Formats: sequence, structure tokens, C-alpha cells
Amino acid sequence: HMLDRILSIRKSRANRLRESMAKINSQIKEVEKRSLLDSQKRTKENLQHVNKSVEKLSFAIKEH
Amino acid sequence: EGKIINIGGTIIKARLPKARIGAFYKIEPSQRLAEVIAIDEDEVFLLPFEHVSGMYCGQWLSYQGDEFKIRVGDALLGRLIDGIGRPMESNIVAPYLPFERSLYAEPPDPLLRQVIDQPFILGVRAIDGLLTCGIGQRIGIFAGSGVGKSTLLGMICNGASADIIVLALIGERGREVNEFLALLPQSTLSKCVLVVTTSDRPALERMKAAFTATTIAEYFRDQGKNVLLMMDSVTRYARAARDVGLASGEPDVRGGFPPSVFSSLPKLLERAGPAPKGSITAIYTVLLESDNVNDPIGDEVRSILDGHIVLTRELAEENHFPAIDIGLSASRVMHNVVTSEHLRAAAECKKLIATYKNVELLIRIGEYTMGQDPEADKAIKNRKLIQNFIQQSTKDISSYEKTIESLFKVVA
Amino acid sequence: EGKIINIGGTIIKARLPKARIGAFYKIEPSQRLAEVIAIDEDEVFLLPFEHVSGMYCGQWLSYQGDEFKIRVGDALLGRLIDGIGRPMESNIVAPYLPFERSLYAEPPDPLLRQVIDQPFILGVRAIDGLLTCGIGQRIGIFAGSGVGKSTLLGMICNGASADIIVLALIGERGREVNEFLALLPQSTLSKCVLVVTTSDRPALERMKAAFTATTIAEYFRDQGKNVLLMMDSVTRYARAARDVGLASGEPDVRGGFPPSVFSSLPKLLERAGPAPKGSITAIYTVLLESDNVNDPIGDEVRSILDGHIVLTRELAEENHFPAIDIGLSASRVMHNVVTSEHLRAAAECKKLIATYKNVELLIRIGEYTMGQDPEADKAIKNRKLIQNFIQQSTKDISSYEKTIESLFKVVA
Amino acid sequence: EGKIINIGGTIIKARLPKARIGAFYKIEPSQRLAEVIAIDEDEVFLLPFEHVSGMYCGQWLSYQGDEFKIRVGDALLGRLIDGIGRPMESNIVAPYLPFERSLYAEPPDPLLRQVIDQPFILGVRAIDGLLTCGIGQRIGIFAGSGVGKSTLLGMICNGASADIIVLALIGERGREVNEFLALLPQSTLSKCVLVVTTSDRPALERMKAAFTATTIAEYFRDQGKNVLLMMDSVTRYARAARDVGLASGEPDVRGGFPPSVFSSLPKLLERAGPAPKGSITAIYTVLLPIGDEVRSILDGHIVLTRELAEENHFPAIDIGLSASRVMHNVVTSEHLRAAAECKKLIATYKNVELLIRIGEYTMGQDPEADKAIKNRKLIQNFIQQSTKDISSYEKTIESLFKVVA
Amino acid sequence: EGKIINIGGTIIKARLPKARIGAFYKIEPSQRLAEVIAIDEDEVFLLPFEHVSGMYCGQWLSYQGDEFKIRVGDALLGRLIDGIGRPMESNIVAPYLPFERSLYAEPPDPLLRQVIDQPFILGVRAIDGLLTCGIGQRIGIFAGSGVGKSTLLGMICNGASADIIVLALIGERGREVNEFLALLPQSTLSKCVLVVTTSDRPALERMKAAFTATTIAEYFRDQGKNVLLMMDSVTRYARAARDVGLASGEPDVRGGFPPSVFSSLPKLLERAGPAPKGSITAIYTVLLESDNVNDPIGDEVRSILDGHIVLTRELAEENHFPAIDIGLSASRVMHNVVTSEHLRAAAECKKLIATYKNVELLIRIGEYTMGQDPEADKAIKNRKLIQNFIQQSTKDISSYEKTIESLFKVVA
Amino acid sequence: SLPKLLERAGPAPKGSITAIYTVLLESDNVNDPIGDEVRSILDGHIVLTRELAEENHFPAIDIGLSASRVMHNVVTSEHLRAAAECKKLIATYKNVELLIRIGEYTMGQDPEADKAIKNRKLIQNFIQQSTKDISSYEKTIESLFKVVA
Ligand SMILES: Nc1ncnc2c1ncn2[C@@H]1O[C@H](COP(=O)(O)OP(=O)(O)O)[C@@H](O)[C@H]1O
Ligand SMILES: Nc1ncnc2c1ncn2[C@@H]1O[C@H](COP(=O)(O)OP(=O)(O)O)[C@@H](O)[C@H]1O
Ligand SMILES: [Mg+2]
Ligand SMILES: [Mg+2]
Repeated sequence: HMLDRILSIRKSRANRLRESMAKINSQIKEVEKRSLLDSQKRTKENLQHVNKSVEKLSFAIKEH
Repeated sequence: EGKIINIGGTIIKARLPKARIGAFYKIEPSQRLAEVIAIDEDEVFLLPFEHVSGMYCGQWLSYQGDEFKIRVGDALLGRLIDGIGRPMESNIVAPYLPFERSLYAEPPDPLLRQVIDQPFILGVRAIDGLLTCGIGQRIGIFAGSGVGKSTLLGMICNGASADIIVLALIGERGREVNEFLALLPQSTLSKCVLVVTTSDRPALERMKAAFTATTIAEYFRDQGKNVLLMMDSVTRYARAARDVGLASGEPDVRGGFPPSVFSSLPKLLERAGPAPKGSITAIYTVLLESDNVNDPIGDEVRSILDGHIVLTRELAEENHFPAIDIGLSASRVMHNVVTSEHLRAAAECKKLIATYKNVELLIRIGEYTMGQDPEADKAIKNRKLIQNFIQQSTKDISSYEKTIESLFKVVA
Repeated sequence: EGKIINIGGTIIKARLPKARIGAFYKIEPSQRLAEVIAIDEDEVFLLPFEHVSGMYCGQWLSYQGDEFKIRVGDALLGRLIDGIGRPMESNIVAPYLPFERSLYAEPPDPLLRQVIDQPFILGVRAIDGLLTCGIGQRIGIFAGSGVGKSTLLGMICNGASADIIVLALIGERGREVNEFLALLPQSTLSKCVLVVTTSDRPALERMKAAFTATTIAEYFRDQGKNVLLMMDSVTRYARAARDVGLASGEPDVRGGFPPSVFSSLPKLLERAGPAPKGSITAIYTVLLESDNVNDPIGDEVRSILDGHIVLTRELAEENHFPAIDIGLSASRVMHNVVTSEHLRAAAECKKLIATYKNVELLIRIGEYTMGQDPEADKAIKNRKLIQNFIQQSTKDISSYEKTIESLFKVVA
Repeated sequence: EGKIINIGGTIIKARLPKARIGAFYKIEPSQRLAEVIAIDEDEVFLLPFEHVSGMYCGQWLSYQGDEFKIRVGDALLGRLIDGIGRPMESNIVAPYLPFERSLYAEPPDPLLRQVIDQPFILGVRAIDGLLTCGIGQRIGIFAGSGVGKSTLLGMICNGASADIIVLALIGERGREVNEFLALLPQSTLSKCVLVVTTSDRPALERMKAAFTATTIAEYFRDQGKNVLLMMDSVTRYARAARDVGLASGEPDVRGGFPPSVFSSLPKLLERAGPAPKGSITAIYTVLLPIGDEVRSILDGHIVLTRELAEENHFPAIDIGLSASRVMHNVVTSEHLRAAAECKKLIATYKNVELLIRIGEYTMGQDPEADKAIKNRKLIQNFIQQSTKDISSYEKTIESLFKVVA
Repeated sequence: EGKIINIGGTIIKARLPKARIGAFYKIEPSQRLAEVIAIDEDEVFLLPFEHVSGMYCGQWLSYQGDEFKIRVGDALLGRLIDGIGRPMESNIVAPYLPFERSLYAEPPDPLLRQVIDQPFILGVRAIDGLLTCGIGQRIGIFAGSGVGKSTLLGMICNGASADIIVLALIGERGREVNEFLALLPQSTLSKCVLVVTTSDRPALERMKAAFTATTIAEYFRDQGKNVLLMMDSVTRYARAARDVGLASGEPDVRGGFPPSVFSSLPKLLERAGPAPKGSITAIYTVLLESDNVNDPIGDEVRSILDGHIVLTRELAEENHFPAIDIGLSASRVMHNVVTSEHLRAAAECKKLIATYKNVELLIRIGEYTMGQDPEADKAIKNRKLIQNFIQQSTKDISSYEKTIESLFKVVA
Repeated sequence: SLPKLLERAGPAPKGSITAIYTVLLESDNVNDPIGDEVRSILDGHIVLTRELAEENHFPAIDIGLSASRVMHNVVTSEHLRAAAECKKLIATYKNVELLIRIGEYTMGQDPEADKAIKNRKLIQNFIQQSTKDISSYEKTIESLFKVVA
């Protein structure tokens, strides 16, 4: 029953990495941006890493 | 004629020699009604519904007839009727109702109930373009609470292509019936018949209201019109029939429901199909809960009807009105109702919606770009016009040919 | 001969002595019949053929025949019959049916039944390829409500090549008589008896239609030809037997059901099958009350039939039509009717469908590399060829040679 | 007038001809009484109120009535009443009571319920500044255990613009009646008429306490007076009527309750509304199975939560998930839209306090949550006050209109 | 005065015409007593005080009393009493009890009960620092089997400061009467009355020991001093009364329990509490059927009792003793008793326990950056001080000032 | 009346009856009342699951749910040790199965999990057997010794 609680952390980790993606995408327009695209690149590969972490954990509920 | 012997709480006994079954009686001091459900040698069991605590030993009964009837006639267009078959209002004198029908009739001969081929124009672009009704199809809308069942239901009432509408609100409270029959205008109520009963009424009347509305619609069918019956909340009919069956004394078999509920749903809502003279298109509603996903009434209604609409809560949480989940919902008589080019267009739009759900969960995963799947890209670029085709405001009523024209637009 | 002393809604009690159990009687101020369920010293408990809602206490029972028998001949080929046995077609003249026989016959001798090893072509490509039938077996189609049973019977009736086809529509949607009748050509209806009862009909006639369909099938078996008995929802027989048994005072033993249901299913489902003279191949549909295969009556019917097809909603909502789950469905003559290379190829195709179902999450999120497991490699390689072999339309009937040819093509 | 057949623990059977269901009969040597639940052809199943010991085969039953009605008059103001109707204490003598009326009266059908006007002031400044309520409106309070609802009830008795205030402590504990009456003044008690009953008392009079209080409040409704009804713990009425129902013999349907309580609770709650004689403002408390059936049956839910009561923010109501359904028919449009914008000014703080718990949230463009941070303390001392802090209706309006600035 | 007609397992039935209820009779051949529990108009149900060894039909009965009374008095301290009332230790000389009292008295007038204001120092740090008890509060301890109800009464009874202690050991193992006397010092054994009945004793001793303990407690209450009453498994009273009443012709209602259990338990369980002179403060151990929430005898004891400590065995599985779940337990009478800063400290560290019970998961899963939740950052830093404040040893009793000092330094 | 049927089939002062009883369960649950009672009467149980029948693992014997009471008096000590270690390999792979199906298993942490992965195919084609195949006892135990290590 606590495996349902973990993706509530994993999906909320996804929302707090795509709102931060919207932070950098809002301030790539004003500019440092080459030093600032270094942060969205680690953000978006982690957002792909977090989205992969949900779809193998939301599919892991059906296996039980 | 006969006197009460005992009161067993919810069921009474009375000595009446050679009393028949199905009859209904007046308690002679008051004006109260009660039917017969079981016959012994001289001492018949007898089910009351209104009031029990005003009863003696030796209180008299009064005969009316063999089977309970209702007064049906062509003056019912625009009347709030009790579920037992009486006009509720007192501001008008009850008009000329000449005919005399019973509540228990039978469906027609199955070799006369023939195949349905014509479409039932509905106004909603989602139920009529992608899914399609037919004149004689019994739709069942499976909704929750707070998804927009009543707004869609008034959209059905207003923009339908029917001649006489017959509503039936079985278990309600007065704010909801006032909110719902205040929601549809006088041009709707000039053809509409209202069989309204509320949750404060006893269980026998909330059970007989479905029979009453079906009998009114059978009468307006037998003159040869396209009647549109709308039983609201067959769940609450089922709760009323559960209470009547358990008060009669009957072992529950599935989910706390007696066998009488499961055997009385088909002989209720098998009457509302095509006929050799006119036809009745019925549309029932089931309130599905998150507490019981099993819900035996929902499964049996899905097993009796033909074509269900599912209103999901996710499509209400994102603003997608009407909240019809296409692909989770379907109609059975569509492949012999619409043309072939519309049947190959509507399948491709549903396949585009399902493909878009898959491709959004594969595009946020990091493993999609444009070019390596042709079926994906066309769904990607047709997302917003498919969403402009499905979504429809309350006061935007479309015609059938405009729906098919916009559908042929939105597929290619 | 005897009066009535009780009417209870389903079972009526009659004070008439020396009544043989199984005999039937006529309520002589009417034209309705009743059959003796149980007796007492002089107080029989009997069950009416029509409804019970017009009866009273002192009402006589005149004596009729000692056992209810239907009339059967060769002139039933091409007719519409009820569950009692009397014809539905009024405009078609009454046939001359010279023979008569009772509905309760014993199965053949278990040594005179024979091992079945000739394949029965169904036309459905998945059943023929991966599963397969034998001329004489009793296969069953298990599904939820609205998953694809009736469609698969229509597909499997256009595909089958029997001599006589006896179709029983037991407790089903009364609209669908003309739809089953309009998907059949005339040269098929010239050899087809059609026993139709409807979900509105009372708990005896919806119970007794299975035995008259099986009796007509045994008649055309005893003429010496291989016939096909397709029965639509034997679970409606199960619900009717539950209601009659619980009205007759029997304990709940499993899931709502009395033990008389579980004792009366095997003789019905066992008098079909092989024989010393001819054979009847039976195909029963089973309506699982939720979307689970481990329903009480679904498990009880599965432990009696020899071969079971499981349709699941998870493939209906993916448009994987037909929804035949290859895993949970199996045939108990598969290894007996067919050659060894077909059996090897079918087993390998089933195994590589399973090993694709092992992997597909790693494909979805992009993790599975190519060359490390050849069984999963061949699964991923031949997926699209399999799911062009598994899906087929209702109009696509494929002969057995092209089926096993494409099966060898797809297994590699 | 009838001998007692046998004793079945909590059910008496008697041999007496022609009695109605609900007629209450009299154990004559001991002065106890017992009402009818079912009749046979000559024998009668009835059930006692009190304890059943001391009874034998052949005790007599005096008739003395055919349905139970309460001796109710104008002189009941300021007295302690049992759920049956007789007084509690013997220090005071029972005054003159001319009338008596039965506990049953049919409510009007819901198809023609009246319009609500005329704002009714309760005294707590939070709701009549934010979630107002009219005269004939019946209100449900959904509170918990240890949330401080007793002080809330005592302070909406104290400061209400009603000429009569009727409350029914139906099923309360032993100490809790003195715990409640310790926080009512004498000027309030000389306006109250109040029914008490404890869990000692039998379930039969513990369910007739509700009908007694509703009937007395209908009596004071007919004299041209605005009257307030309170029923504390409707759920304890529900469990009492449950115990009476399946003590008489009835299988249950939902939860553990028979359908008799589902036939009696809309009958008990559907009445007591906006009559033309000056009407009856009902406040019904439900603690957190049938709360769905109550919450869907009357207009206006007020929610008290432990998650808010763990701090010192009293009255412990949260406006973000409670609303009285009739405000546009009660209060003006200026007050309504100002109250609603203060509601969404509170509701945006809890979605931005959690974002200022973490160090990220700034100003610059968010016109709804930047106003909550500065104008927080005027909100948070507008929507709370002490037990004996009264705030009249002609102060909370301009106070709320200087809160919005 | 009558003959015995049958012997059951628990019950006797006799022919005593016009016998009262409560009137106890002795059996003329065999010296043993029995009291009347039901009437059946000629034929009475009696309940015997002992076993049924030799009980022949037609065995006589003789009138002894109209109700059963016990001998109480001030010369009862330091003694052991059974459920009937007689002393249980036999090597001692029999005392002199002056007065007699019936076991069925009435609770005090609710308008004359006092107001609970001052604390009852209990001894355990959790039920002093977090759920403070007042003098006159009725609390109950709710747990399953062997979760620690009797061990917590040992911890309370060891560090109790009451002027007189009545300990009722109702329907439990004979072994543990010496284990309770091993943790009673002489200063609190010189003023304690143990009413002990063992689980092997017959039904009405186990049914009337609760009434005997409450009668003794009301006697020493009416002398004018405050008294601690501690019942151990009042559920043993409840199921003794279940086995008595349910075998006396009385229906199952909610758990096997008759209505008489739910009629006689809220009268026993409420005649404690405050009073015009003196105050009984009561601690009722309650055993639960399963560890579920729908217990028909645990829920209504939870409802009619002002304060409850819930022991859950999920904390007894991680060896966290005492297993008090502070979120599931409450004390309605602590806001009237303690100071305001004591309330703030109690609420703050309950909030800290509730925070760490779900921040713990995202410490093990490596997702917790320090500082982003400061309250959780305060619930991780003070985890060890809390978990030494909450659980303590059995022999570790602590005074009230140390508990409030340690509470303040834990919260700060 | 079920123990006075099932107890008549066992060892005896002259002759013996070795009996094999097929037991159908009212669902797939083994805690059917008849399944539970006949499990508490008989001297060994072989529980066949439907998961292994759906995975085309035939015969579908679930090894963890199965037991044989008399085996420790029948087999040698070496054969009992090899049987226990093979059953522990099967249970180890059933532990790590969903973890490698999701995709977290990288080769190298556990010493027993790599042993399970390596001997997976040998264990599978030892347990899986065709219908028309029979083995002798010496070939069975030598194939057990070859599979287990
Ligand atoms: N083989 C199939 N191909 C396409 N659609 C199908 C197929 N089987 C079922 N369906 C869909 O299901 C509906 C009919 O289902 P049906 O088999 O009649 O359910 P039931 O078994 O409950 O009678 C049709 O509307 C159709 O769209
Ligand atoms: N405070 C405690 N400290 C340590 N162990 C305890 C404590 N309470 C209970 N236990 C353990 O749990 C078991 C149950 O104790 P007991 O109080 O007899 O439970 P109950 O009386 O409710 O059946 C005992 O065997 C004991 O070892
Ligand atoms: Mg079908
Ligand atoms: Mg103990």
C-alpha cells in the first residue's frame, strides 16, 4: 500500500522539475544563457529520468 | 370486506376470502394504499408503503380492482405526475384522460421488433459524430458525481430530434428537480411529460415511477411517434426495488440486492425498444461510485442495454465538457446505422485519440521526435481541432450534417 | 383434482393428493400450466409456466400429462421455437411434428463415447491457429458484459461447416433475434433450428429453453449427423435455476447459488458431446458477472466443459478484436486433433507472445537492447506478424489451410 | 386492560385486544411505561422504556393513551425537560401547561419550498461576515472530537437574534450537560427551553427527544416568534433509532443502520423550515456513513477540523471547504462579493505558505497572494474571537470592508 | 415451589408460575443457587451459580430471595472478593461487613455532577504529557490480544495516588492475580479491594463481577472519598452476557450480541464518574474481536466513554512499548485540566510524531534536502528525545513534574 | 467423514496403498475449506498454479507452495541438500524477477542473484517436462546434481 505513496513523491518530483524547466525557459529569452542552459540540460535529462521512474513504477502496480 | 389480523412492522396480514394477487386496497378510516404480494388460505399477506403506526386489529380494507391501473391520455404533455400515476399539482383541474392502462405490459413479438437502421439526431457532437445513437437504441450513461451528468442530460433534452420527451426522475430531492426542470425551457416542456417522484416518497412509489414513465411512453409510442424516454438514475430505482424486495422477505444474492431486482430490471427496460408502430429511444443513467467498482446494478444494466456512455472525472478536472471518454465508451448499433465513409472516419478519430494518449506518455519520456511514426505525427498536429470537435458548450447546438462535415474535416 | 392453498410469488402450494413428481397441471379457469417441484403428504409445491400475478385461493388444477414433452420432427429445420416448444412464427403455418419426447434424457454410455481427433473448422483464425476444436467437443466462451461473445458466435456461425445448427438464445436481448437471423444466409437457415426465449419470460421458460434446445439437438444427432449447438448465455439458465431453487427453500452454498444449480449444470452440459451415432459440437457463452474468470458459475462451467475461450476487456478497449486472451484460454483436444508440427508451432507462438509480454515495459521506456536473448528477440521481431494473424474482422472468414500456412509463416 | 405474557429480555409480550402501533401502556404497580411495536391477533409485542427486572407473569397494563403526545405550553421557557417531556429535577414545580400536541407533523413537499430573505445573525463574526444564513435556513455543522464545538454552540446561543432558542442534548454524557450549561448565562437560560437526555436513558426516549424538541419548537413557531432549533449529535439520534429499530427486529441495509432511520431522519429533518408565522432556524450537528445522507439533505455545511484546531485559532472553522448555499438571497451583492474575494484571499495563502515554507516565492506578478501576506493579520483576527466576545452585525460589515483594503 | 424441566449447557428451565425476575432460588436436593432471567408465561429461564453435575428432570426449587444482594462495608480493604461477593482467601478469618447493597443502582443526577478540573496523576509519561486524565474521567484502553492492556494497568496501578483502589479482574487467567499483587506495595495494598473472577468460572459470576466492583466503588464513593476503579476486560462481561442472553431465546443483532448487552452495558459503564460527594475514576480495559474498526462491542464503548487510549499491535511488532498510537487516541477532559502551555507542548510534539511518521519514508528513499521542510527538520532532530519520552520501561514510573519538565525540553 | 475416507490409504501390516488424490479448489485460492482440510489430512501436497499455466510452464507445480512430508526419510542427505539448494535458487529468482523485469538489476551486487540468473535456464528445462516423457530415478538425480551446481 506504501508503493502507491512513492509515485506521489515521484510525480511531485516531476512537477517540481518541469516548473523549474519553465523557469529556465522563461529566462532563456532575456539572455549567461550558455551557463544557464547547463542547468536546464541537467533538468530535462532528470525530468526524463523522473518520468521514466514513474512509468516503471505506475506499471509496477499492475504486476501485483 | 376484510380486517387486519396482525402488523409485523413492514408487512401486514388481513383475512380476505378469495382475494386475488396484484390488487390494491384502501384502508377505510384513512386514505392509504397497500398491495397484495402473497396469498395464504384465507389470510393474505399484504404490503403497505405509506404509514403503518396508525393500525388496529380489525381495521377494514376496501376493494378497488384486480390490477393497479393509471389514467393515460394525450393531455399529459406538460404535467408533473406522481410515480403512482397521479397529477401532483393542484393549480390545474386534471384534464380528460380517457384510456386505462396497467403498469405491467409486455414487449412486442421479437419477430416484429426489427433491426434499427436510422440515426437519432442528438445535438451533442461527441455522442453523434464518434458514437451514434439509433431510433430504438437504449443508451446507458454511466456517470459519477460532479462530472456534468445533468448539464449533458439537459443538452440531450433540448437538442434532441424526438417528438415527445418523457422524463423520469426516480430518487431526487426537491432542489435537484427544481434545478433540472428549471434548466430546460418552455419549448421543451410543451412536448415533455414529467414523471417526478422524490426521495421522501415511500419505496413502492419510487419503484412504480419507472413503470409509470414506461407506460406513458408506450402510449405515446402506440400512436406512432418517436418517443424519447429518460429514466434518470436507475440506481435509485434499484435501491427502491431492493427495499421493497427485502421488506417482502427475500434472500439477497449479490451485493445486498434480492433476486427480484435482477429479474425486474429486464422486464422494465426491455419494453423500451423498437416496435411495429413507432419506436421509443431510451436513455438510462447509472451513478458509479469509487466505493464499489463492482456495483451489480451497473454490470447488469451494461448486460441488458446496448451502448454505454462513460463520463469520467479526469475529463472534468481538465476542462473538457462534455466529459465523455471516447474509447472507454461505445455504441453497439452503429455499424448498421451510419454510412461506410462515416464509419471509417469515426474509427480513425478514436484511434487518433488513443494514439495521442500513448504518444504524450512516450514524448514526456524522452523517446519521441517527429518523423519515425506517421500515425503519431498526424494525431499530434490534429490534437487541437479534435479537441475543438469533441468539446461543446451548453448553448451551442449543431445539426447532423454539420457534425459529419466537421468530422470529415477533423480526420484528414 | 385439487385446489390452491398458497401463492407466494414464485412457488404455489396445492392441496391435491397422489401427485407424481414431474407431472404438470392446468389452472382450469385459465389456460396456464404448472409443474410439480416437490410433494408433501397431500400438499404439492409447484411452479407456474406463465406469471403468477392474477391468481387467488380456491382455484382448481385439472390433470394434464404425466411429463412435459415437446414435439419434434424433421420439420423444425428453419423455424422459430420458444423454450416451452411452441412456435413463434404465426404467419408461417404450423408444421407437422410427428414425434414427441421429454426434456430430461441421459448422456450416452461413457465407453461408447469416443476419443475425438477430427478438427472442427470455426473460421476464426486465432482459435483455429493457436487453439483448435474437435468435432464433438464442448467449448465455452467466457467474458464480461459487452466484451465480444455474441459477435464471436456470429463470426463462428458464418465460419462453421456443420450439418444442422441449433441456436439457443436463452435470456438475451429480444432485439437480437432479427440480427442473428439477418446475419445468416438462406442456405444456412434452411438447416437451422432456432430456440428463442427472452429475458422477460418467467423463471421456468428461461430455465427450460436449454433442455428443449438440447433435446432438438439430440433428435438430429440420433438421425445420424454431426450437428452444432450454440447456446447464448448458459449463465441465464444458471440465474433462472438459482431463483427457482431459492424460492423453493434451498441453502446458499456458494456466491448466491443453491446446490441444485451446481448439480443441474453437469447433466445439461454433459448430454452434449460425442455419441455412438453422430455427435453434437457445443459452443456455450458464459457471462462472468464482473470482469473476472473466477466467478462461481464461471468456475463451475469451466470445470465441466473441455476447452474454454476467455475474452477480456483489456483487449476490447485496446481494439484488439477479437479479444481472445491466448494465455487464459486453452483447448483440451488441441494435442489430439492436429499434427505435430502444427502443435509445435502453436505452442511456440503462444510462448513468444508470453515472452513479448515479459519485455514490453523495457521497450516502452527505452531500455531493451537488441542482441542478448533470442526468444525475446524473436518476440519483438514477429510481434506485428502475430497481431496481423490474431486480429481479424467479422467479415474475414479464413479456411484452415491458409490459417496453418500463415501460422507456420508467423512462428518462423 | 391486559396481562403480560412473557419477558424476552428487552421485549414484553401482552394479551390485550385492539391496540395501535406506538400506543404507550402503563405498568400499574410500579409506575413504568412501555409502547407498542407490533400486534398479533390478540397478543402484542411492546417494549419497555426502563429496566425490566421485577416483572412477572400477569402484571396489568393500563391503557391511558393511544399515541404519545407531550404536554407543551408557553411556560416551558427556562426549564429542564426530559426526552419524554417530564422535568428533570424536583426542586422546581411544574407550572401550568394548557395544551398538548403529538410528536408528528407532515412537512410540506419539497417542490414548493419558499424563498429565503431576512439575514439571521448568529453572533460568531466569521460566518455572518463570510457564510451568512437566513431565518428559515436549516444548517448542518460537521465537527470532530476535541475541536471545540461546544464553545461554538454556546456562543451562537449567546448573541443570536432569536426570541426563542431550543436545544436538544440528545444522547450526551453525564458530565457534559453541566459542562455545557456552565457556559450559558441566566439571560440566555431565561430565553431557552432545552431538552436533555443521557446515555443512561433508554434508546426509545433517546430517539423521542428529537421529536419532542422539534415539536416544542414548532409550538413556539406558531406564536409569531422567530425560534432557533438546535439538535446536537444527530448521529446519536441515528444510533438510538438504530437500536430501537433492530431491537424490534429489522435487518440493516447501509452501514449498520436499518432503513427505518433512513425513513425517519428525512422526516425529522425535512420539517422545521421557513413558515409564514416567523420560522425556525435549525442547526444540526453531525460528527465525522450517514454524513453523506445528511450533507446532501440540508442547505449549508460548516466544517470544524482538528488540523485547524491544533493551533489556537478558535472558532475552528475553515472557510475553504464550508459554504452556506443561500447568501445571494440573504446578504447584498457588495457584501457577497467582498466575502467571496476574502475567501479566495485566504485560500491562496495556503497554496503560497507551502511555497514560502521553501525559499522560492517572491513578488512582482501575482496580485492575489501578495495581498494575503501583507493583509494577513486583519484576516486572521477578523475570523477568530473568544467565547464571550460578541460582534454585532452592524460592526462586522464595515470591519469586513476595511479588511478588503 | 417448582420443578426443573430441562438442562441446557448454560441455562436451566423450570415451571415456576408467577415468579419475578431477579428472584433467586436454591435447588432443594443440591444446595446450589440459581436466579431467574426470563419468563415464558408458565415456564421460566433460570441461570445457575455453579456447574450442572447431576440435574434430573423434576428437581425442585425453593424461594430464597427477590433480588440478589452483596454484603459491603468499610472492613473490606486489603481483601480479595469473587464476583458473587464472598471472600476468596480462605486461610483468613471472615470479616464483618455491616451493610447490604443490591448490584443494580442508578447513575447520579447529571445536573448534580461536579466539574472535572484537577488532574489524576497516572504514572506513564505518555498519558500524562499527551493525554492527561482528570479526577472523575472514564477512560478505556482498546487493543486486540496480548497487545499490552494488562501491562499498562500494572504501570498505572503501581504509580497510582488514589485514596482507594478497586481492581476488577474480570474473566482472565488465574495466574496473574499474584502478578498484580506482586506490584502492589503495602501502602496501596492496605487500601485496595480486588474483585477477581477467573475465565473458568461460570457465566453469571463473570457477568456480575463488574456490578460487584462498581457497587463497592459506589459505597466508598458515598463515604466521601475519590476512588480508582480499574476493570480488566469488560469485554468478558460483554460476551458472558452474550452467552447468557443469546441462549435464552433472544436474537442475534450485531455481533452475536443480543439487544440486552447494548441495554445493560451503557448503564454499568456510566454509573462511575463525578458525583455530589466523591468521584469514581475508571479505567476499562477493552478487548477487541479482531484488530478491525467494525467491532460491535468496541465501537459503542468507544462512543459512550469520555477518553480512550488506543493500543495498536503494529507498534508492538516493532517492540515500541507501551504501544500507544497517539494519533488514534484522545482525551476529551484534558483541555479543562492542564495549563495552556502544557496544551501547546502536547499539541506540538503530537504534531512532531505525526510529521515523522511520513517524513521517515523519504529519508530511506533518498529524497530529503535539508531545510526545505523546517518542521520536518525539527521532527528529525528531536526524534530521539521524543522516542525516549514516549516509550518507557515497565518498572520506570515518573512523577508529574518530571513529565512536564521533560515534555518542555523535548518540545523545545 | 473425510478423515475416515482418507486415512484408510497408507502403510499396513501386510501390503500397502500409496494414494494420490486430485483436489479441485473453489477458486485459485489454496485456502478453500476442502483444500485446507485435505491439506491437513494428507501426507504431501503439490500445488499447481495458473500463473505457471499461463506462462506455458507445464507441469505448473509451484515449488514454494509444494511440500512432501516423507522426503527426509526417503532420500539421502546429499540429495536432500541438492533439493533444498535448487528450491532456494527458484525462490531467489522469484525474488529478483520483478526487479529485473522493471529494469534495476545490474550484474554484480548479490552473489545468490547471479547464481539464480546463471542457473535459470538449467532449472527451467529441468522442471518443465513434456507429457509423453518419463525419466528414470538415476537420470533425475544426476540431472539434479548437474543443474544445482
Ligand atoms: N470481433 C469484433 N470486432 C469488432 N468489434 C467487436 C468485436 N467483438 C465485439 N465488438 C464490439 O462489441 C460490441 C458488441 O459486443 P458483444 O459481443 O455483443 O457483447 P456481448 O458478448 O455482451 O453480447 C459491438 O458494438 C462491437 O463494436
Ligand atoms: N510496556 C511493555 N513493555 C514491554 N513489553 C510489553 C509491554 N506491554 C506488553 N508487552 C509484551 O506484550 C505481551 C502482552 O502483554 P499483556 O499486557 O499481557 O497483553 P494483554 O494483557 O493485553 O493480553 C507480553 O507478553 C509482554 O511481553
Ligand atoms: Mg450477446
Ligand atoms: Mg490481560
